[PDB]
Amino acid sequence: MKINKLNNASKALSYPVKKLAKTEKAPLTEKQQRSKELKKFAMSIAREVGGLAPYELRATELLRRDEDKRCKKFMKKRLGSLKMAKKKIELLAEEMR
Amino acid sequence: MRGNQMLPNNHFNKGSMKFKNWFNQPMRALKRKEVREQKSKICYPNPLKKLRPVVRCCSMRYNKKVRLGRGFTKMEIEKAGMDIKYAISVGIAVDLRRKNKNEEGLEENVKRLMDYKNKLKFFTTVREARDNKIEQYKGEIMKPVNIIPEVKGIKVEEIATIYG
Amino acid sequence: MKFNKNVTASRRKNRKAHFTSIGLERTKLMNAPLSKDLKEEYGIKRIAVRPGDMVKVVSGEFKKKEGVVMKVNRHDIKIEVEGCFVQKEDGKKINKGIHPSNLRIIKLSMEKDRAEIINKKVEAMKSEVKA
Amino acid sequence: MFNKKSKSRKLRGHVSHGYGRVGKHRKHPAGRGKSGGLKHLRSLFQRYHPDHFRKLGIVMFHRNKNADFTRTVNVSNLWGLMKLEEQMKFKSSAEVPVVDCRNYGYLKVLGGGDLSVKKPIVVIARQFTKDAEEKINAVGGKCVVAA
RNA sequence: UAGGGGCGAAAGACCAAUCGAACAGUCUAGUUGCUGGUUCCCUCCGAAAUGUCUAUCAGGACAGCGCGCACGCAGAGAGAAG
RNA sequence: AUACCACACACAAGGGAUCGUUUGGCUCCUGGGACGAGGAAGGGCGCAGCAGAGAGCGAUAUGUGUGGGAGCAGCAGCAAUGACCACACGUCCCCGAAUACAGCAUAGUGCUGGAGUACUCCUUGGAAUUAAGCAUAUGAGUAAAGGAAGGAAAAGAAACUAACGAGGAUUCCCGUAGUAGCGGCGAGUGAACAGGGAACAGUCCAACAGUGUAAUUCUCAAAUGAGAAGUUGUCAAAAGGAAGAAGAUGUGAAUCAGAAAGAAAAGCUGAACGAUACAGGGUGAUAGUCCCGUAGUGUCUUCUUACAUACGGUGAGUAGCUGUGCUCGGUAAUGCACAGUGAAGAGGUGGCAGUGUGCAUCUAAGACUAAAUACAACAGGAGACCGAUAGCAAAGAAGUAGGUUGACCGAAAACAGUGAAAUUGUGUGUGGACCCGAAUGGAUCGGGCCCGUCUUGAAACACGGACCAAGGAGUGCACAUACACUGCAAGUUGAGCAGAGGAAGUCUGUGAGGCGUAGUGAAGACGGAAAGCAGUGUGAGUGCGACCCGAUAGACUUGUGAACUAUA
Repeated sequence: MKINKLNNASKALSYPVKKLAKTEKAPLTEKQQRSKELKKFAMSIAREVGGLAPYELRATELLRRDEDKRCKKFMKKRLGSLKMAKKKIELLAEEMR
Repeated sequence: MRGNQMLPNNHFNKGSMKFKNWFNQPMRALKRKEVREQKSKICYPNPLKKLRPVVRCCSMRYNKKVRLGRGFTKMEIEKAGMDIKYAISVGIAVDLRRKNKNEEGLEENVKRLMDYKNKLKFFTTVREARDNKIEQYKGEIMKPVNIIPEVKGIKVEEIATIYG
Repeated sequence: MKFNKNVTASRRKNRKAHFTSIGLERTKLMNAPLSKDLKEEYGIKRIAVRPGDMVKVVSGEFKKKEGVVMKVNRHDIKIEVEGCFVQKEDGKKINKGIHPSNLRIIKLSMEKDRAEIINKKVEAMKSEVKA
Repeated sequence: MFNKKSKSRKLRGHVSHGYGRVGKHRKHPAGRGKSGGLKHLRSLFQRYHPDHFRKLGIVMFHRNKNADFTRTVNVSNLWGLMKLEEQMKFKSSAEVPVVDCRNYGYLKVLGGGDLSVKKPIVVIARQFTKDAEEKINAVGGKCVVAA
């Protein structure tokens, strides 16, 4: 059997290359900026025209009573992900302020 | 079951199993030969195969061996002074998915491009090549070899300073 | 040796092709050699035997005989020659048929289209002979 | 021998084909495959295959062979990797050979036996045993670890 | 009105000489620890119907007794004398 | 035993074995992959000078044109004013999707329906069987039943692998591997990346179209007008070519004679001649030169293929979550669904559940794509295949004669050859069931129960066997194994695939992988004996129909039946 002869320490070694730095892409052109602005604008109009959904109302009500941990549990069960819940709570909080 | 054997494990239980024979092997070989030949006439002066880069193999087991890859990157082509549309016209393969992460790997693939450019010859029409009696190249172009090297010797004073 | 792979060398296939022949291919079966003189009078070396032509029998029972062709049986490949016959118990006489290749032509029947048939064959030769 | 007649051809004319008159030759008198092993075939298993009925060891749901594959050489064989014509040069010559085990597909060096020629050598590999290191240093050689 | 369905003044009766679950065709060469059969000559060697475990008792496997190839070799299915 | 019964031999009967022969079958390879409302596939009925079946053809039931050219198989008649054949065209009765119909689109014309389905895609979904019982599991996502398309079909340009010093669409071959794992952890099941090759190719829509004028598509007119679609958004450019391949068809060398003998010479004997042609077939026995071809050479006809504009980073009842059912090697969820619930613009993944945080790699919920790969009908070429109880069921008017109420089921028969055995008559001999040993001029003497088979034991009042011929049962592949034989040896090898070559053979490369070169532990970790690899065969184990024949049963169908009998 030609397997499992080296230790983990010696398997971790590596050859000394010379690396190339990554080309950063930070510049964003004028036309790309206007494009992003118009999309964010459109998102405002929808919220203005049609308002909040039932679970969003129930959520925001709990935030007024400082029921932070109840709101957390509630949102987790509605959206599934604990990450989506943490994000949606932060967006709702900012809307109320 | 009787006596001493390695315990059986032969998988022939399934009644829907198909068998594949290979009686066609010599004939299909002859067809592949005849297709290449006729394809070679359609583009007579030009090689049938394109030029390909040299890359390094994958795991810890094959690190020390070099191999042909799919295509040159936009950076390799540009560094050797060409443009992508021209490279295609001259029979160089292109792969825009590949990335460059080393100095060494880049330098070697630039050499291949410059070597190939130098060995080419250009013609106005097919008849000109025909009249000059040009013989078209067959097989892969500039393939790697990966031989075993040879044992170098070193003087006892060097041993302290370089370590092979 | 044969180097063309589209032509068969099977005994079974060659035999079926013979016996099931029709049309012009059937006519090719009735060919005979011409005598040495006629091969100077005309360009041709061999022709299909027809009624009224004059033939020497060169093999079999009736060897050395000469006579006029009476009939040509295409289905059972045989020719009937004047004066080649057998007598039954009754005294009645039946013409016995001879296979084309055992004959040789001595004089040609030139009735009908024969002169045009000969011309057509001579031209077909020269067309390629002179090239 | 390259060819021999079979047994079946001698059994023509003899009634039972060598299976017995009382015992006969039936279809499956003992069961199919390797079944029965805890029951009527327990004596075969306990004699020839005692470690069959068990579960054992640590589990990884996916393994990669290329990441773990290795091959081993002993110190007594190091000089043997070189060609015989090459061996016979370095034996007399004033120079020191530089042998890289990676080039022959070896990655680990073991301490078996004594070195073929008692003069210095440089050995390149990924791992050495403690015995191997001591033996190479004994002759004034050097061990170089490399990837 | 048609097959795990019909129809029955009820006998498990009848449903194309078939009914305590029809016919045709296919899966399918279904399975069988059980019965029957198993095809030329001469030469040489030659058994067992016992033990252990088995949903085991008309079956298996392991060991014991045959044969083939045989590295090698002071032994013996008998007596004496303590 | 005059005449009965038995045996031997000769002749005549009776049957169709054996040997000789074959315009048929089977297998592998290559091409082809061509139907229908312009009425198909399949069914029926008519048509000849004498004509039942089969073949061919439609009330034009042998018509027209082109290329050829000699007879029409029997009898009577026809034929250079064209017998007969080959290529195309014209004509083409009734039933059948069967339609004067149904559904559906356009400004309008229209399109679909039925047939076929070996191979490919989408659904639905068993049981026998194995586990020596059986219920999870296996057989198997197989059989069966439905929908759909093409000469191939499907797939296809990363919400991809990997942790290397990394690679880079899909499909196919060698391989990782009978491994990691799944499993009454039982029986049994079971993938992926790498490394070596064949073939290679990338692009479109939405997000996002000239506003100093819809610049766009269609119809009729006209030589410049009317009208329809469309602002719920139309409109984003090139001709062009010689190559390549497959068929059809023309031509095409060179011999005569003889004794004996035979129905017949091509045999045998002597003398010649051809060869870039001695592949094969036919001729009254075994032919290079008698006939058709073959090697070599000409012509012609079809088919295939090729240059232009404008752009990015937000595609929702979706991804995901909870419950549930099926599925996969996928294991505290691999994929697919249904109900509740339901995002963010930034999200998805890194084979073990959760929370946090850097790092690497990608961009789902819209579309298209060649080549390398698979396999019926029909056509062509080959074979260490079968030779009329064989080979396809079928070498002749074979899916026929014939049969089921129905679905469905289904034979025999070669040559006017040879002419065995069982069995029969006549003649001549020898015996009274017959075999073995030994003999006479002649009466006979001695020994023997009926074979095969299970069985402690068969001549048995145990079973099978009236007689003869022909057929009739340890085979093939995969995986480990011990032995015999062969080459090389710390190594070894016909992987696939490329190069050469009038070629399914052979020769040569490139080049993986596997096993071996030393073991110990679950593992972290450590390390210190023992010739192998690949073949040619034999004995033997396991899985597949598995030495040959044989159940009562179980399941599945968009298959059939109330002509007998039950009841309204």
